[PDB]
Amino acid sequence: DVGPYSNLPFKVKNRRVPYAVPHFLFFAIGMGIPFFACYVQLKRSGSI
Amino acid sequence: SRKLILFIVFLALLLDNMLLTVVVLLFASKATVQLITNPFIGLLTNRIGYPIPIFAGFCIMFVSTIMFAFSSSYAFLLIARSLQGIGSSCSSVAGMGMLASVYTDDEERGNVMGIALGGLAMGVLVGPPFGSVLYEFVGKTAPFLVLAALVLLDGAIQLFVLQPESQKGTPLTTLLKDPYILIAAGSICFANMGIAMLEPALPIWMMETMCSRKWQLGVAFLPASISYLIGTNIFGILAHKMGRWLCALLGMIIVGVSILCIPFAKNIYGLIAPNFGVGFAIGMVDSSMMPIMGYLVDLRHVSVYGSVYAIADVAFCMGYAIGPSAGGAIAKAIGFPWLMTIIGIIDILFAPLCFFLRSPPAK
Amino acid sequence: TATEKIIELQKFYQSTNKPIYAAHPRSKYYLIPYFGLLGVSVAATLFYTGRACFGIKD
Amino acid sequence: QFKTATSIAEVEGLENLVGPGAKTGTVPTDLEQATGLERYELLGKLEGIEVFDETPLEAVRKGTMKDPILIDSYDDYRYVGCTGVPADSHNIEWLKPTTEKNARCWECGSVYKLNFL
Amino acid sequence: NATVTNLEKRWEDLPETDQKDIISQLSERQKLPWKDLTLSEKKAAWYISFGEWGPRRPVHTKEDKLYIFWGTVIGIVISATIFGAFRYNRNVPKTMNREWQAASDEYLKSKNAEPFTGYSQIQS
Amino acid sequence: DVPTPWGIFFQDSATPNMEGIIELHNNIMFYLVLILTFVSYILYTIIYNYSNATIVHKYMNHGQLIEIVWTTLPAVILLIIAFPSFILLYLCDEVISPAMTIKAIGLQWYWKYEYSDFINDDGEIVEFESYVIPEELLEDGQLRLLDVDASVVVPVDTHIRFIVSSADVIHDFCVPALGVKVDASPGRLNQTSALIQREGVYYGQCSELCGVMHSAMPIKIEAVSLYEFINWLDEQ
Amino acid sequence: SLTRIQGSVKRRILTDISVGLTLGFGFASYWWWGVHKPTVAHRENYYIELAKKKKA
Amino acid sequence: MNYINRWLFSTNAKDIAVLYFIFALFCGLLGSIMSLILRLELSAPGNQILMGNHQLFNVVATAHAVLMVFFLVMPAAIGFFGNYLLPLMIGASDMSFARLNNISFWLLPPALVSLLASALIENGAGTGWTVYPPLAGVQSHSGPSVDLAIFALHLTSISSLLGAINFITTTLNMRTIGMTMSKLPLFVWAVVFTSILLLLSLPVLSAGVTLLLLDRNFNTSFFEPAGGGDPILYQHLFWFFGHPEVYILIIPGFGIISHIVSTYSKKPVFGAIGMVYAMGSIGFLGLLVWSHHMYTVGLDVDSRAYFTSATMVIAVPTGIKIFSWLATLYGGSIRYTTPMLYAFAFLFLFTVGGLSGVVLSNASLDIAFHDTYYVIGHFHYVLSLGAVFSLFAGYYYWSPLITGLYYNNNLANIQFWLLFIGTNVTFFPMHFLGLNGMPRRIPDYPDAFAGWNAISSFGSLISIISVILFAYVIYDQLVNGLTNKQLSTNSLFKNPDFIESNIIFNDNSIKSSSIDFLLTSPPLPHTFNTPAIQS
Amino acid sequence: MRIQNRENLQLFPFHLVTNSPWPLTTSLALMSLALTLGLTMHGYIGNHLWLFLAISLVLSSIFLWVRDVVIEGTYLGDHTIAVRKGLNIGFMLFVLSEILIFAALFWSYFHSAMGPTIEIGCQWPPVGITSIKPTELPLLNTIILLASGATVTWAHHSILYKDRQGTLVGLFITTLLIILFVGCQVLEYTWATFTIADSVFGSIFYAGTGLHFIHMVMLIVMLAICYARMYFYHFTSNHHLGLETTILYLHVLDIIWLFLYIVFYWWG
Amino acid sequence: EETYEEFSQRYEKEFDEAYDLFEVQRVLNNCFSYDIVPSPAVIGKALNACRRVNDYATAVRVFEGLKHKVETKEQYDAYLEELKDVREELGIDLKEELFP
Ligand code: HEA
Ligand SMILES: NCCc1c[nH]c2ccc(O)cc12
Ligand code: CUA
Ligand SMILES: [Cu+2]
Ligand SMILES: [Zn+2]
Repeated sequence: DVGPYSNLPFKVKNRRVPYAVPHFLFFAIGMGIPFFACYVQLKRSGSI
Repeated sequence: SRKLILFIVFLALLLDNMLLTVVVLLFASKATVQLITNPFIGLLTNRIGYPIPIFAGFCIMFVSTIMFAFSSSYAFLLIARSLQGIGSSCSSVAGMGMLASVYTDDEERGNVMGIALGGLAMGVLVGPPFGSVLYEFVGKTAPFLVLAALVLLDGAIQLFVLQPESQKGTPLTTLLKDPYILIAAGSICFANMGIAMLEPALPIWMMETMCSRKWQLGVAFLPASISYLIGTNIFGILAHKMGRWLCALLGMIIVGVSILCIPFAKNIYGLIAPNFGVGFAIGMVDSSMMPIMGYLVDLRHVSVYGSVYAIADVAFCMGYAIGPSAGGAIAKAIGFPWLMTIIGIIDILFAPLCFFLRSPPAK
Repeated sequence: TATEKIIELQKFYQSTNKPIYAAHPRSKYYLIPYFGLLGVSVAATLFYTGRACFGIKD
Repeated sequence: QFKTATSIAEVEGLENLVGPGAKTGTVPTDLEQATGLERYELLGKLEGIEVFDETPLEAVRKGTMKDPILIDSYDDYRYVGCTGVPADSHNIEWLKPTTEKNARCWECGSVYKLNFL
Repeated sequence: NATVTNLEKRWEDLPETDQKDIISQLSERQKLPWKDLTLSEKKAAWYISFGEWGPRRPVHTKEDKLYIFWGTVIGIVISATIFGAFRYNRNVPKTMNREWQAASDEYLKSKNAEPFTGYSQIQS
Repeated sequence: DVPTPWGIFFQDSATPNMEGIIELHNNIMFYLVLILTFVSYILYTIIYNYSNATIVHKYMNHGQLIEIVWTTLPAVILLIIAFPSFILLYLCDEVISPAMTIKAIGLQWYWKYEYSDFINDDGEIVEFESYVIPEELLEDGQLRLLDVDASVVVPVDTHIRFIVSSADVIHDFCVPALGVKVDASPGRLNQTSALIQREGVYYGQCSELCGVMHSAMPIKIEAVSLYEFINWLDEQ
Repeated sequence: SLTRIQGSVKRRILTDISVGLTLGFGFASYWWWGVHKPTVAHRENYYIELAKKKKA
Repeated sequence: MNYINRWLFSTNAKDIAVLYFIFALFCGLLGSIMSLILRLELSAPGNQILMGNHQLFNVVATAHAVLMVFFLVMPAAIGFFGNYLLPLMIGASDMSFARLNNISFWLLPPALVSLLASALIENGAGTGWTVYPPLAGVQSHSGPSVDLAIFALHLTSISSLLGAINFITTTLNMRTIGMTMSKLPLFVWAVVFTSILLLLSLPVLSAGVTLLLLDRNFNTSFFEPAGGGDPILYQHLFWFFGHPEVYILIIPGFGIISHIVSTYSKKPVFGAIGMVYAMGSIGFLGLLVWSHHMYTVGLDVDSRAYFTSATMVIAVPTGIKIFSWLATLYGGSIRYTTPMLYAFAFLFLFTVGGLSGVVLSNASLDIAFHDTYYVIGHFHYVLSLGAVFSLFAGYYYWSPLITGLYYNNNLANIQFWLLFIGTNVTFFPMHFLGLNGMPRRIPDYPDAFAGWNAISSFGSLISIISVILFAYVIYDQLVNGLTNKQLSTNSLFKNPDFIESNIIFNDNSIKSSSIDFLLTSPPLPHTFNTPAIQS
Repeated sequence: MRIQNRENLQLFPFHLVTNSPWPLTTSLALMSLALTLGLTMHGYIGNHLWLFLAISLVLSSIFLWVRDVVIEGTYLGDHTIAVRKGLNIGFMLFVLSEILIFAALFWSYFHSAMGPTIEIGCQWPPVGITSIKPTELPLLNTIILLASGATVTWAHHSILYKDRQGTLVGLFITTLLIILFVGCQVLEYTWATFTIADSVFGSIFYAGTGLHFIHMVMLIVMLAICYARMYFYHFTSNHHLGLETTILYLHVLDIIWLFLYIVFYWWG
Repeated sequence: EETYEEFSQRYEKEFDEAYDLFEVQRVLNNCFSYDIVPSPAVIGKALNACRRVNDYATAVRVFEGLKHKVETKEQYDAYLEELKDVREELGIDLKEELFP
């Protein structure tokens, strides 16, 4: 089944949920993790 | 200067093997001329002064190396080898003499001389050729030449621009009279002979049984090169504390043991370790015997130390002069393992002679 | 048979049609214990690295 | 798993490379225990045939369309590297001759053809 | 004449089976001695081989530099707006005032500071 | 001295060492600017002439003289630069007669100052501790995060030898105008020297990271005349 | 004649190396004679009034 | 079951590169956002976002350094571009040790959990990227946080060591029929040299860091001055690893650029053998100079001269390389595709970044520039503008050949200009701040340093918007990437020469000097069945 | 390449490994070990039975790797002249990496040896710290290690000349003569009067000596495996890559011990 | 290292043996890739080589390459005043006269 969509670990076409959702959640989680740590360590030392 | 003489001896040792290894009989001729010219330089050091023989060796190296590169004629190559030998003796003898001169204290001499004598391995590792056939080969030595000049700028600026009673004594016959003086020299010879006998012949045997290509032949000797520097640097310190005579005896012992262990190996992996042992033992003996000779001459003679180092240089260069080809000639009748066996047994038998230097005789 | 089953095993390990780490009838012993204990080890390090973020000690 | 081969003429696969067994009480040899692509090499090296060749491509003559350089391959294509007729003049160029076309080497002009085996 | 006249405006829209026909009709017509070829044939022979179609189009057209320029401007305006919004709502300490950065000047002038290029703490 | 709002260059110097540093920096920037202009001009030429060029020179690939020259020229540049650096390194130091000794211990988040001389028979060595004035307590016109309650005082035109050590962690004693930057290790004594040529106030800050209150441990030096020094010392 | 051209890239190489070095010295000899020396003169002249005032 | 046996229990060397890429994207996003968090607090004087907590500022700095030296550049430059491109270029089926490649990948996801958990279980690990002992002891940092950040530098070290062994062994005995070890392309030489540096430099870091761990939790007194120890020892044992690392990050970049400059300027590289010798010299001189990181600790006056002499000497090989790049670019034809723009930007930015190193190699001047944003401005030009640009160029160069899907030219150009502008506005004013005397690692500054710090918090918001646009560019590459090869002739690997007709060009389209661009659109899982031949 | 039916066998002499689950499992085991060890030393766990389980899982993973590495060479027969050379090169490159860690400890010893701090009296091994006499059990270990190094060469020459009883005896004697080294050096940690935390001498003496202990336990395990795999007829007279890999390791360990005896015991 | 009179012999003999269009374009591609402009004899052989293989665009693009290789305009006018018999005998028309 060699082809141009076959070497990637994820499915891109003929998919129930459109690919934009998995693509956006990846970057959202990646760019939102570092704010969670700051929130956690700010709420632990009294300051807001 | 102290730092200046350290740098000078380091570069003097470094350039010699750089010139030596590059290749486009001759070795024997150069070593023979080096043996012959040495006592004349030793005599010259007394009257002319130390810096002149050091300065001469540099121009001698330049003329010899130019002959090698620009000349393919046999006669010019022979002249280059002869001047290489003669000149080196100037550089080595004067460098060792003044290195002892500035470094007066007994303890510091060992560490300084170990740092200095580590330069021989650096020379062989740095360039198998130096200034070899293709232009990019002077695209490697160019960075290091700049560093050498730049450090010499430090030395010169310290001595010249800003802040950093000779005695006629010890005639050469008087030097030869001391048997104590002789002992170290003799050992020094033995070790040199051993590596030397090994150099031509070992590759030849490998060709016979190992079934190894030329790259294995070249790479066999790298562990010895690393071992020499490691052992010299460590035991230049350790010799004073543990007793210099004990270090000499032990090092001769490991020389013999490694020489016996070498033949039995039938694979390169067995070949690797004995080379390291040989390197450590030879570095041990060299670092042990070099400083001790000046101490001996100071205790039992006046402090004019030039010829003693001439005798030392004779001991080092006589082995490379004769013995490399002789070891191979002995082979093919004595065979591969018997030569190393006899060398190691000779080393073991000769080892107990180091005991006499343990307590310096009263004088 | 004799001490040389080296030849017989060879015909077994070729075309066994099952991965070479689970083809022998003894593979079970090595792996029913091992896989199971790794799960316990991995589930016992994630219960304490979340129980440490909340400040609960032992 | 089947009959054991005696030279590299009766080896039709991986089924003719098992061999007999050593006897109890002796260190076995390479000719009594060797199974896969190792015994194949061992059999090849005992009669003079090199199973795994290491001969770089021919660099004697150039190649035209009427008489091209023939390159053997068990596939429909093969990767070829060209450096010239005296063998180090042209810089390295890579070509893919196949069974429907010939490579031509934009610089020097040699033509390569694919021979199916 | 109609087939070859004005290939510069129609040629790229034709399929790949009507292209080989023109190439094959310009091959059995070029073998004849030249000067027997019409001008349109010469122009078409030049255009088919060395012309600004297919793999000789430019990397950038005249309408692409405008797109890139106005994209960069739009990407910079967003950053300017966000930094302004994060800039208005600041914690301004008591030292950042013009009436305070004048008294520091008197102190720094009583003890001569920066006799060379200059001293001044005023940035409002 | 004090930092200035839109700074671009060094602060005004008050020691010969800092003058030497400025001269050496301006001597190196010469050759660096020359090299940068060369490379930029070549890139401009390549963009201007050889953009979508019809002729490609695919046989100019070896060179033999130009490779000698881009290997030898940087070497001479390096040697020219290295000469003055070595002179400045070996020459400038406390060659003769240090005239005053100050021990500056760096505790966790404040400094402790001892004046090694000026000792009576009972051990009354003049000593004090320098803190940082918080923002809520600043007076009218005092600099924030740079003003200390007790300031080091020294005479002008006298060698000052600072001996630096530490008691908790690795600190750094720095005063940019005087050209002093030495470390404060937990188990060793370091030493630096300075000569001040004019009277004024000089501010500095710590360098090596030490924890929470790294951004507040300022250093402040005044250079008063000899008479004001005697008056100040006859009160402490 | 006019139909025999032999070497033209070498001359361009020489002219490009001979313009990128003059420009460099022009841009670096302005660093050391317009931005460095005047500062040194100004500093020295400031130090040679502060001793006259002390002398008085 | 086919899924697990092909993406979890993996043996193919080209299927670990894609996992490496997907991991590096995540670990770079984390680091860039941590940089944004730091750069918003240094915007105007006071305590703005992080309310008053000076811990949780050093934590962010340490995490930003660790996540983005050890988790982005190394995995992307050795994990993605090594494992995928070295076997194709030299002609090998796979790596010699496949299972070691699989473990070298899989040790990373465990190593990220340790670093993330070292920032949530207590006050954190605010020790700096360089963990000096007496601050990273038990008196200041008392918890399982420095300990867990030490364990993330052990697993990464194991992965790097195993990859280095695999590369050196695969390039020594696993080549094609007529490839001697002087016909190798430059990229393979770069990978080999960086692997040698990795072998000789990592054990020292392992020893130093484990000694620190033992001192913390077993009271062994290696670096405690009350039992006979010196903290300075740690510094030695760190920087022997410290300086080789900065070359391990840059040597893989250089080779990449060579390929680009040899493709879009249709000319072979000027003095390839000179290039290989120069990389050898740069690698070798990078082990003999480690103490220019510590001039203010109180070294001797004779060792300073050696370290100022031995640091300047590296200029000669790098200068040779820059000049050879200009020479190879000179006579040829230049076509401004998106890899070539990054190639041009690298040549100027790296030169500007490295010219500042010569000003810091001197011992006399380093009394004014140590622990200051001059050093930060120095190394971000050579790290952010030298290595990240190379990674972006390599992506834009080999992405079509791996995925088979093309990308939009205009959006890529927009991203390039945005990142250029942002990185130049963010890292240049640090030079002025450094010369005027602003120290490192401080959350709050005096009021003098306000103005420039308002300009440098403006470039971060341009660079991050460039990153978001890069995300969209990947999205539009994956979807509708098959129809994107006809928008611009950027898709062509090499345009037709002057006298080559288009008809002849279409039959013979690819002319290359390496195997990479002869392979199929996604290279086949088993790509070499019959061996390749050279002459 | 013109042998008759050549397409029925592979055209290149390299090993395409099958899919294996051991990398991921070893990664998980190390992850669990790291987290558990980082937590247990600061509270948060209490019980110590999780660390030991993690260590055991790591070791079991390595052993199950080696099972496949032996099956792929003695039963399937995928080890040609190329793959063997690659394995040897890799082992050398791993051994070099172990060697350059002892260099760090030696440099740590020489940095404190020359330049002792003011806090300790300026003297090596300081007052109140009695060193270990080098005319004692430290001298048995040198003799036993040299005898062991000499006894394994008789085992490699008894396989080349086709002797079975004559290779088992040598390997057994070598194992039983390295266990004696380990035992002597494990009854020497109980007859010393200076601990890890008494000075910098006692923190580095043990660091260098301690690493040697583990590297010798590895040798004991390897020699036992070599005996067990020879008793079951796995080794041919010209294809034996376990014996060479275990012989190159023993010699390096002996060379290292002769430096740990010259710099740690005599000098002081 | 080659002289002008060896270059202008090597490339004439090479143009006298091109047998397809690929070969004529190949030899023409690396003739205009040196530091020496081809002499009028070499271009004269090239035009005949194009006439045997039966291609017209190559014969017109040869004269367009000279406009870019030559440094100035007097040299370009000098070339066209010597290759005037060949153009009017074979039938080649310049690009400036076609306006394609
Ligand atoms: C990865 C990028 C990178 C690279 C490649 C290098 C390599 C070099 N680095 Fe390294 N460096 C870092 C990033 C990098 N560094 C980092 C991050 C640190 C530590 C920061 C920290 O600890 O906080 C560091 C450490 C560090 C320091 C310590 C500064 C301090 O005291 O804190 C210094 C200077 O002292 C320095 C300078 C150099 C130099 C001169 C090079 C040379 O390799 C560069 C040479 C380049 C040129 C010379 C270009 C030549 C161009 C030509 C046209 C030749 C012309 C010839 C001449 C100029 C004469 N680096
Ligand atoms: N005394 C020099 C012994 C020696 C040891 N290693 C060497 C290498 C090369 C050489 O020429 C000599 C040596
Ligand atoms: Cu505390 Cu700095
Ligand atoms: Cu550095
Ligand atoms: Zn060719």
